[PDB]
Amino acid sequence: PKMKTHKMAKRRIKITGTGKVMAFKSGKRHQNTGKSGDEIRGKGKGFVLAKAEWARMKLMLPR
Amino acid sequence: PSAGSHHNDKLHFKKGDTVIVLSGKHKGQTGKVLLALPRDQKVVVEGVNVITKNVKPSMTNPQGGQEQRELALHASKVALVDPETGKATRVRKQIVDGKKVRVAVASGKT
Amino acid sequence: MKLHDLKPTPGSRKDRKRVGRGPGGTDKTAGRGHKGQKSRSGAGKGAFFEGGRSRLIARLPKRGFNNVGTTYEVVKLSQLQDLEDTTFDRDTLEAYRLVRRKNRPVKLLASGEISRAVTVHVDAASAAAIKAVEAAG
Amino acid sequence: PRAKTGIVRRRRHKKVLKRAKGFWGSRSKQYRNAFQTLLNAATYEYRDRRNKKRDFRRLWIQRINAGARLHGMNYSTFINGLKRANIDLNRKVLADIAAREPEAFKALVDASRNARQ
Amino acid sequence: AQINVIGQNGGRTIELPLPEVNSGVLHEVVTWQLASRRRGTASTRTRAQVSKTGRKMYGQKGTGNARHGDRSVPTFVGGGVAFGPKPRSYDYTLPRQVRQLGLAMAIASRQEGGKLVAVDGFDIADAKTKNFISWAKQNGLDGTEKVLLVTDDENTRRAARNVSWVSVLPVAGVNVYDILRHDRLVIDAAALEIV
RNA sequence: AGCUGGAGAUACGCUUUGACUCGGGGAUGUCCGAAUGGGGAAACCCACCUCGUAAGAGGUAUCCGCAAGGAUGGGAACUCAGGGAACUGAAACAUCUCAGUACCUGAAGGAGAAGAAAGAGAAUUCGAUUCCGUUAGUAGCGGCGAGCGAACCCGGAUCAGCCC
RNA sequence: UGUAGGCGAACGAGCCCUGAGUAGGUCGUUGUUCGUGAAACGAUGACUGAAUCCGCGCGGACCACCGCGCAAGGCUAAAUACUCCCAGUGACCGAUAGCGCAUAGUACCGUGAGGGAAAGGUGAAAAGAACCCCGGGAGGGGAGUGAAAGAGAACCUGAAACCGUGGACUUACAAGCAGUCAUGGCACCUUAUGCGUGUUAUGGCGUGCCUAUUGAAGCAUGAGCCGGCGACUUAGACCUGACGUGCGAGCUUAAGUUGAAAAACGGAGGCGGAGCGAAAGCGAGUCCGAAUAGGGCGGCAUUAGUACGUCGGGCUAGACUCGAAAC
Ligand SMILES: [Mg+2]
Ligand SMILES: [Mg+2]
Ligand SMILES: [Mg+2]
Ligand SMILES: [Mg+2]
Ligand SMILES: [Mg+2]
Ligand SMILES: [Mg+2]
Ligand SMILES: [Mg+2]
Ligand SMILES: [Mg+2]
Ligand SMILES: [Mg+2]
Ligand SMILES: [Mg+2]
Ligand SMILES: [Mg+2]
Ligand SMILES: [Mg+2]
Ligand SMILES: [Mg+2]
Ligand SMILES: [Mg+2]
Ligand SMILES: [Mg+2]
Ligand SMILES: [Mg+2]
Ligand SMILES: [Mg+2]
Ligand SMILES: [Mg+2]
Ligand SMILES: [Mg+2]
Ligand SMILES: [Mg+2]
Ligand SMILES: [Mg+2]
Ligand SMILES: [Mg+2]
Ligand SMILES: [Mg+2]
Ligand SMILES: [Mg+2]
Ligand SMILES: [Mg+2]
Ligand SMILES: [Mg+2]
Ligand SMILES: [Mg+2]
Ligand SMILES: [Mg+2]
Ligand SMILES: [Mg+2]
Ligand SMILES: [Mg+2]
Ligand SMILES: [Mg+2]
Ligand SMILES: [Mg+2]
Ligand SMILES: [Mg+2]
Ligand SMILES: [Mg+2]
Ligand SMILES: [Mg+2]
Ligand SMILES: [Mg+2]
Ligand SMILES: [Mg+2]
Ligand SMILES: [Mg+2]
Ligand SMILES: [Mg+2]
Ligand SMILES: [Mg+2]
Ligand SMILES: [Mg+2]
Ligand SMILES: [Mg+2]
Ligand SMILES: [Mg+2]
Repeated sequence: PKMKTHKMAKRRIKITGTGKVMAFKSGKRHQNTGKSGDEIRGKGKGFVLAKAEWARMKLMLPR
Repeated sequence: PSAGSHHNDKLHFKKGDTVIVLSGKHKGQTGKVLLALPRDQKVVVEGVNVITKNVKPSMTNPQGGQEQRELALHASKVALVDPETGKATRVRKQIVDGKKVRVAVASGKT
Repeated sequence: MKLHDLKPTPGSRKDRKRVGRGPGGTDKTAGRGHKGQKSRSGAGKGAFFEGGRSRLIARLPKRGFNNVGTTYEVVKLSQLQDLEDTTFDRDTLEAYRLVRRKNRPVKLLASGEISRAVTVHVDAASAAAIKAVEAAG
Repeated sequence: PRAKTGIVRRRRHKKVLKRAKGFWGSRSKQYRNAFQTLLNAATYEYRDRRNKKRDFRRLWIQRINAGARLHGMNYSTFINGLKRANIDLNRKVLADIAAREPEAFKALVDASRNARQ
Repeated sequence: AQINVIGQNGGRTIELPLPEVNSGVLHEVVTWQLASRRRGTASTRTRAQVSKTGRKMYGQKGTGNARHGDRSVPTFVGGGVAFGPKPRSYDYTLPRQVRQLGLAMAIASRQEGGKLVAVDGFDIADAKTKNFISWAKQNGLDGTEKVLLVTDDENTRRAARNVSWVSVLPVAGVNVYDILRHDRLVIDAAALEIV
């Protein structure tokens, strides 16, 4: 059998697509925020690059 | 420890039966069954000459003897003969009472 | 054949890796290096300072429709086909899902499918080519 | 299926012991040291096969200047005179065999010396 | 390329599948079948726990001999194997169309040479073996080739099964390996040869 | 028709009014042992009561019951139940895991358990219990960390519900 | 002797009511995925304590509606687990292997609980060596037996270390990782009169092995020597890649069932076919948003998938083997 580390299920890892690994933007989330407005609008959904092979086996079944 | 009867402690000859040898240097020689040892498969017929030596022993005498004796053999003699020698053996024919299972080759008894 | 003439297809069976077994190939250490955690199994997959950790926005369920494109459908040459009945005999695999249709390529000739759900424009390209489409009522 | 070493090992061993038969002490009779002595033996073998040309080239040259000086020339001047005439292209070994035949060697010595003049 | 016997003698169909795949498909099939029949019975003492033993043999240091701690180790003579055999099922499902294509290629390797077909025509009396030797010998089965018969009537197979050069194979239980194995094949025709 | 154990050795003999050997019952069965007349350092000490000629035989523990008649102890693994670890993983370590694992103890059989819906469940379907496949690493639980992980539907093995 | 087949026994085993100190509750706790989490339900320690058929419990805080069901009494085969024991079988072992034991829980170690071995082979058959010789013997030489005594009871083979006997060549001014090439002297000629085999004198050349290392002849580690045991495995309807095969826009079974000197049936189920989204949900579009700027995605290159086999890796489990002090 296999398992998927449940931390990856709702975390900034989206297996969706042509197999690529979309991920969130992180800096300043729900901690203090008193700085740039176009920065605070910039924590949404981008994607990682040299890590994707680990994230796939994090959740090959795409939960 | 290996029993030596793959033949189920059965014997195809009685004691005192006339018998011919199939194999060895005695093939084609003749003899009555002087001693029949079933479970070991040993068969004694007169004429299996063997020169046992002993005047070393004291018990028979301070000297003793070389002497001629029998050497018992495997059920590798033909069990029973007839005017035709050798050959196999049918059974289950009836005696004058029928209580004796008997023997035959082509036909006959014993 | 005669069976001692049998041979599996060339390159259909590669031999094993006999890691070990001395200087003609893969010697003292097997494939493993000199020391480190190349010893006996244990660690799995994580960097062992920090996790690459990001936040989580979270929901739990979903329920998809089964999919039926109309491009594979126009090639059928035998229309007026009931949903469950006449689709089961030519694919449409899921047994505990609902059916739906997408607007992939051109519907062309008339038909009458009875799907469990459909996109708003599939009625456009369907009825525009004279075609009743009956969702469950 | 079990498959014990058995006859394999001892074949290999006897091969090594059979390569090692001139050898002193247990370099001849125990396997382990037999195989070990053969390690350095391989090194020395592969060296000498192309060093032996160095030694023999030495012996040729060393024999040539002897007759050279026997006549009152010397190796450097004598091969320079056998080169200064283009036509002498024989190997030093053949100059040695000539050094074993004095008359022809002296003919080449007078030939060479008539080319540095 | 087909005839029958005393019953009728009319050709069935000569059609054969693919021409015999030169071991590209037949090989894996007989290999799978020899594996599927194979049983996994090969126990070996576990690298520790199966052996009969105790504890730590002696002191960890200062004994002046090699560092050790039990009598049941694979480097010890006393046994327990690293990596010994254990029971296991070598069986696996070969995908079905390969089994069918394999049997078909086997029959096809029978037709373009050594196969023969039969309705009945056995003319076997009381399943006498002697009459079986006569019947097959008239068809060139003189005992100088291996034979695989496949019949379904228990009398004729009961006649044949004692011959050294023939083997009996009941019913549909045909074997790609049994027919690759023998150097001749004789088929009921009336059964699997037709649809 | 041989037999007289392995055992290979001699002597003594048994057997065709049937031996041996093989299957089936019977009958003897010293003492210890749950041991149980009482004691005790098992296999040994010391008694009592009826038979009564005597040699010899039978009884003499406790628990349930009137009374038959049950019970005590043993059994490789398997079952259920009363208790219940720690290494270990977590690259430390408390929650967590390792695990109701190992272990101890009790009850019992050739099995045991469980079992005939104040249920699952979301079709106003199912219709006892157990077991396999699967659903499925889905749901979900988790210092939301290491990790832990169902059930229904569906497919088989077997299918009996009877009593107060 | 059996095998196929057939017979085979006196005695022998074996198919108006419908469960209260309870349902319920509070406090401590716990099981199933359930770690107080919104925490339902069962489950019980303590204290309490209902209702009857226009009645009671549940549907995961709770309410109404809508459904499922009648608790607080019991019994119940079979399918299921194991294997002390029996048979059958084996791409299982064959005397360091295989159970520890070719038998023995013996010998031996321990006050004890407990630990715990080596194993074997005349020969066809004992015909198991009469007799003679040297010796108290032991051991041996003859003779016989036997096919073989080149089998004789220290009885199949009988490798290596290691100990000897004999013969060739050699060695007592030599400095030496034991060899390497070359030349000469002697010996020999059964893959062998040669670009020979054994040996040898002299010349030149030449820092054991492995490991661990920036760096090893090292005065760094291991190792007396020969034998033999001795370390990258197995597992799984797992994930991932390479190669191969069947079928291919489709591909395939699992449990099992029926047969087995052979395998077929078995579609429950799995993967491909649509993606975007946190999800509702839309759908070749989709999320963000008040409409237009983007992200992932299809078109386009529609890159064809799937069931197996082998193999490279991954996972999980002793997971390449040995080794703790500890708990
Ligand atoms: Mg998505
Ligand atoms: Mg004497
Ligand atoms: Mg390699
Ligand atoms: Mg190392
Ligand atoms: Mg390092
Ligand atoms: Mg572990
Ligand atoms: Mg893990
Ligand atoms: Mg050199
Ligand atoms: Mg030491
Ligand atoms: Mg053992
Ligand atoms: Mg005896
Ligand atoms: Mg007593
Ligand atoms: Mg007592
Ligand atoms: Mg730890
Ligand atoms: Mg701890
Ligand atoms: Mg336990
Ligand atoms: Mg117990
Ligand atoms: Mg009990
Ligand atoms: Mg509570
Ligand atoms: Mg918590
Ligand atoms: Mg052993
Ligand atoms: Mg040995
Ligand atoms: Mg033992
Ligand atoms: Mg003793
Ligand atoms: Mg002796
Ligand atoms: Mg001898
Ligand atoms: Mg010998
Ligand atoms: Mg002897
Ligand atoms: Mg022999
Ligand atoms: Mg010997
Ligand atoms: Mg000298
Ligand atoms: Mg010296
Ligand atoms: Mg060096
Ligand atoms: Mg250093
Ligand atoms: Mg050193
Ligand atoms: Mg040392
Ligand atoms: Mg499973
Ligand atoms: Mg491929
Ligand atoms: Mg694009
Ligand atoms: Mg694969
Ligand atoms: Mg590799
Ligand atoms: Mg990998
Ligand atoms: Mg260890």
